[PDB]
Amino acid sequence: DLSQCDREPIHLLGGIQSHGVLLAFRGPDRLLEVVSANAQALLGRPPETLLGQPVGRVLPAEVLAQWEPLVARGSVRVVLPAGAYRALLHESDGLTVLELEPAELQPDGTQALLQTAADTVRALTGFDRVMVYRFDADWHGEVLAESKRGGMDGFLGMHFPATDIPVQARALYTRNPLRLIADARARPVPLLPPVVPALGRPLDLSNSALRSVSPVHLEYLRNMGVGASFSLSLLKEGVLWGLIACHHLEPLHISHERRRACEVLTQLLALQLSAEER
Amino acid sequence: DLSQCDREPIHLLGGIQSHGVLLAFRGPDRLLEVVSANAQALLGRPPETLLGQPVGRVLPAEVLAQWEPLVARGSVRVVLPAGAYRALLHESDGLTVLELEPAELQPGTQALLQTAADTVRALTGFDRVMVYRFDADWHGEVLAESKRGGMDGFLGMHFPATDIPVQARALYTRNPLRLIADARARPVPLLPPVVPALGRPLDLSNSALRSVSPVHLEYLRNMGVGASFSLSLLKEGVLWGLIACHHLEPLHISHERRRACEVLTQLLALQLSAEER
Amino acid sequence: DLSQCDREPIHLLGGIQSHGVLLAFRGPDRLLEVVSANAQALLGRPPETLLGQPVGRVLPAEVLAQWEPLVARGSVRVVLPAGAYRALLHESDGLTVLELEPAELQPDGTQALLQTAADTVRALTGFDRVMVYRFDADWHGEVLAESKRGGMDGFLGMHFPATDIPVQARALYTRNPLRLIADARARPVPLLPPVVPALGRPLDLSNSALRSVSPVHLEYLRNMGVGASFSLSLLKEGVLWGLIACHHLEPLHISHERRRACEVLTQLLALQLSAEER
Amino acid sequence: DLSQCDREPIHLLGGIQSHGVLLAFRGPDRLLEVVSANAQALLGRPPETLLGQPVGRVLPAEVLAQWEPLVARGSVRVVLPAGAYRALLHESDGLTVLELEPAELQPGTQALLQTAADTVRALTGFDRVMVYRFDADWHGEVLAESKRGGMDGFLGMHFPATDIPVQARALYTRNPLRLIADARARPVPLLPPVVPALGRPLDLSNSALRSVSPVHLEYLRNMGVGASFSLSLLKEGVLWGLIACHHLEPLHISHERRRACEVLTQLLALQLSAEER
Ligand SMILES: *C/C=C1/C(=C/C2=NC(=C\c3[nH]c(/C=C4\NC(=O)C(C=C)=C4C)c(C)c3CCC(=O)O)/C(CCC(=O)O)=C2C)NC(=O)[C@H]1C
Ligand SMILES: *C/C=C1/C(=C/C2=NC(=C\c3[nH]c(/C=C4\NC(=O)C(C=C)=C4C)c(C)c3CCC(=O)O)/C(CCC(=O)O)=C2C)NC(=O)[C@H]1C
Ligand SMILES: *C/C=C1/C(=C/C2=NC(=C\c3[nH]c(/C=C4\NC(=O)C(C=C)=C4C)c(C)c3CCC(=O)O)/C(CCC(=O)O)=C2C)NC(=O)[C@H]1C
Ligand SMILES: *C/C=C1/C(=C/C2=NC(=C\c3[nH]c(/C=C4\NC(=O)C(C=C)=C4C)c(C)c3CCC(=O)O)/C(CCC(=O)O)=C2C)NC(=O)[C@H]1C
Repeated sequence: DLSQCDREPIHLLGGIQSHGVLLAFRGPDRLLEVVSANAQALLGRPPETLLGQPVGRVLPAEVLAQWEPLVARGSVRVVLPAGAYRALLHESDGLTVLELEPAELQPDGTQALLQTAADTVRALTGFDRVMVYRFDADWHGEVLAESKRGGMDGFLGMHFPATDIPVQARALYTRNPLRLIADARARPVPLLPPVVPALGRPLDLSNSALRSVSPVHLEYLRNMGVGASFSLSLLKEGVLWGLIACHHLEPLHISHERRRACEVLTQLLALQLSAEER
Repeated sequence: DLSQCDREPIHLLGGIQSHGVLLAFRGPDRLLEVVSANAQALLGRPPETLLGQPVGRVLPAEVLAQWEPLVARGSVRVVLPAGAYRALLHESDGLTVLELEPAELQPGTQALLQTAADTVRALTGFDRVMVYRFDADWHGEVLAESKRGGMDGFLGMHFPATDIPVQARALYTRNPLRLIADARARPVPLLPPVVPALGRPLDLSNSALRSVSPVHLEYLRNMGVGASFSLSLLKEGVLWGLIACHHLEPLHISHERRRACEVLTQLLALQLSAEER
Repeated sequence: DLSQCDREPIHLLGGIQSHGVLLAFRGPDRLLEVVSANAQALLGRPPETLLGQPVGRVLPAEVLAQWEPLVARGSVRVVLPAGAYRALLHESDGLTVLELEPAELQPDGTQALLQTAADTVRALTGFDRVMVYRFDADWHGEVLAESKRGGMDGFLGMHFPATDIPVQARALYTRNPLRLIADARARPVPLLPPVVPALGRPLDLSNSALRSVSPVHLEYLRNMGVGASFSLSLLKEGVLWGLIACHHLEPLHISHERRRACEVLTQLLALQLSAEER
Repeated sequence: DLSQCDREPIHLLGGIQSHGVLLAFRGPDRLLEVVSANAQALLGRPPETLLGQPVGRVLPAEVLAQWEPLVARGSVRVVLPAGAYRALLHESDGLTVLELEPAELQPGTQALLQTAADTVRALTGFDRVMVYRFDADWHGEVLAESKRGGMDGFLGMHFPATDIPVQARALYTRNPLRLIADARARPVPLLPPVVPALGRPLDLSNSALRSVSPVHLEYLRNMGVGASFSLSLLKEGVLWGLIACHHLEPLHISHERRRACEVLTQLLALQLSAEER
């Protein structure tokens, strides 16, 4: 292994991916306590200025409009002057975290089972390459199926993720079905303040959609020429069983409809993997 | 996974330990969706009856009294006709989960972990306290021991090697304190067996009363262990080790000394990291 | 104040507590220059006889055995015919001071932080009462937390040590983390000779474990019915910040393991008090 | 404490005054653990290089020559190629600390303190000498003054009241003599910034070269003070007062007259106590 990074607190890196914006706030006043340093391009004020403020005079008016279904359902589509956005709400460290990400406009045998899953996910995402790993007893990911376009750069990248995926990464994969790295060549954006005063550490990004990625893994994607990477967790009876990894040589937006279909497919596959016995 | 029992979804077992009571509810009406089957002795109605009801007409009034700091602080002590209780609130699967547990009434590196072992044994009063440090294969190595004179579980410095599954280590990372009040007690099922909105049992990752894997409960019984109380040692937010306390019978620890136990794990986490930078 | 005693040279009283024995010696011959008047019960010769002698024919053979780790580490446990003892070595006035004290046998918010410290120390010592003082800008100790057994003689002794703890006492508390008065009803033992010839004054007992206590404070403990008193200095960034005072109505040996855990706790607390800013 | 600067750990500032050099080492190998950053001009190697080395191959040979009386007497004069030096040895934090400072070459109660003031001004040659007596609130009261004709720091009988912090008075109690050679000079940092074995800087309570609190150094500069030389007046081992000498520029005092200064403080301590018993 590489113990120097297999103890990496990947939930505490204090950064997001640059295509979105993250805000966090506590209390009934809804006072901003965390804000990504890139937030001015979307919110019209400098981040150090927005700290301390209630969200009512911080969020764009289009978001505050949909605030009720946003709390109810945890997500809502909104149309900002900057374009279409997805808003996503979850709870963490006692803070309510708000993530804004660009969206399209809305105006007017077991190997055989996993092979069809591979082909199905590649059809839904359009990504060049899709790989399905199954974890063995040593938690090595075994390449079990591949779907790919004809004539490929990333050849047969059938190498196992061996003494590989650290426990903290597998724990996040268990708690989140979908993980998107929009562009491995893009730069992470730091969260402000660097440590949350109430916590003595950075905000926990375990369930954050925009969570920046361990540099060691981002470098592994870049060496492969991978731009976008989109991953689906395969659970069996609530336990991590495998991983579907989609790699595309450049950014390629997937869109919410086909992302949601991807997650439903992981739920359908979990049923099929468990019910095969009982 | 890591064998016949290391694939166990220990967060989804659907039970609590029998010394406490758990309720869960969604929505602004606060409609009961989850209830432990033992709840009648504390709430005065059958659980199958309390399902569907708002909490305002479900919880005892002493609890609803302190409901503001209970939501505010996440915990509050209350005095019920049955005696003193701790109420504990967290969110899970979109439900807000309330746990009621009885309480008393209210009117070098090896050397550092050696003192930690002696400090925890004095705070808990438990017969034996062990400090494990996890190596690179996530095997726990016994690094310090504090224990009373003349022991039944004498010198247990046998390592937990191909042992503590990832799901257990993940919960040790997310919760600083874990208490098994009595390994001879029986788990109490949560009702309904699967949450209708979820298709599975309520996720008990952050539950104080979460029941115990039958295989580990059986291993505790074989040792003559009654109570088991664990403190997670984190370094820079990553699981580093475990302080495991074993007692031959039940022994209440009490909130003051639990809270002192948790502060010590925070103090120790500073010392393990700041030792470098 | 009481200026008649707030200039008391409490480091120069020339006495020890009666439960231990103190020896001091200079030079490469290691010639006894200071000896407590109670030393015969442990060493088998009269103190005036042991003066001038090298330690090789003065110390018990069990102590001279462990002399190497005693110098190396500053402390060592030894088993004498009289029972188990702790030996403690430090330097003072150019003399090397040796203190022997009985030991058990070894054969086969900020207020919330200080409240847990109070409860933790009471658990480690077993003393009836534990009080935590924090010093304000006038160096008054403010009672900030209390841990105590149910149903108490020393009620709520929440009175501040006000125009109180003299500067010389606070200086010794800064230089020593742990201070034990084994029994406030016991009698101090004089050091011989009454003044050290080389110095023109008594041996400086600033860092002595057995140092006898100012009579005015010993009388204050007795009036409270206090037998044992065990104190821990709280430092922040090397400066005296507060004091944890343990009082027990009778003698109660604490034992080295739990004393050492007590001192580590004061070091851990000092980190938490300083790092809270930087 | 006693304000924004009266909590200052003046024994832990991690610097020395730039006119001298400090080394510290532990163990029987005499391994360098502390070294002032200015040490190369005197020892001929970079400080970061000398760390880890035994002193026998670190100190100049003239110093190791006199090493027996240096350990014996605690001080010895040596003649280096750079000129005459004083070597000074004491123990602190388990380290033995060696300080090198340049030296010249060697081939009623008010009335008593008035003569003491005139005696110290003649011994030091400094422009102004003040005698403070501490009252019961540990405020220093000006009790006698000796000074040259026509003064810049004319008649400074303003009291140091809510002033001299406890940490400064504790060091005045433990050291009879304190010299600030030049308040316009710059402190030299000790390397490494914290002692690895200690988690903090070396304790400089008994160091001759110990640097000065920035706030007090700035107050000296505002007065046009270059050199400052202090004598502690003890009565029965307790701090009683201070003789403070101020000079508008650096002025070496020389060991003979420093030693005479210290003997006078001992003679005065006899007279202040024996006046009763
Ligand atoms: C230092 C820790 C390591 C590590 C971290 C890591 N891997 C993740 C997902 C993942 N990694 C791989 C394969 C590799 N990643 C590497 O860095 C290397 C070698 C240098 C390899 C061979 C795979 C196949 C996967 C599954 C996802 C995929 O694209 O296939 C993650 C989580 C990333 C995230 O989404 O946040 C982390 C943190 N991987 C290691 O091998 C070691 C070096
Ligand atoms: C089937 C899975 C296994 C398993 C589950 C498990 N262990 C936990 C804590 C823990 N276990 C041990 C040691 C053992 N437990 C066993 O069942 C056996 C062998 C039969 C051994 C040797 C230790 C030392 C620890 C640390 C805690 C302690 O008391 O010392 C837990 C979490 C329990 C909880 O709090 O919920 C689980 C789920 N342990 C395994 O070894 C395999 C069998
Ligand atoms: C004449 C000097 C005084 C003095 C000396 C003193 N106090 C010490 C510790 C300590 N004292 C108190 C409280 C009191 N001590 C008293 O004598 C009186 C009044 C008569 C009071 C109110 C406290 C709270 C503490 C902290 C320790 C504790 O048990 O709480 C010491 C050092 C003793 C030692 O360990 O050597 C000295 C020398 N205290 C004064 O108030 C004045 C009278
Ligand atoms: C922030 C802490 C303070 C402080 C520290 C201090 N004083 C020392 C000796 C000393 N100071 C004074 C008078 C002053 N020093 C000041 O900074 C100020 C105001 C800005 C005043 C009025 C005197 C008279 C003395 C006695 C020595 C002398 O030269 O007269 C020392 C020790 C210096 C040393 O040798 O290391 C310290 C650390 N003094 C304070 O008044 C407050 C501000």
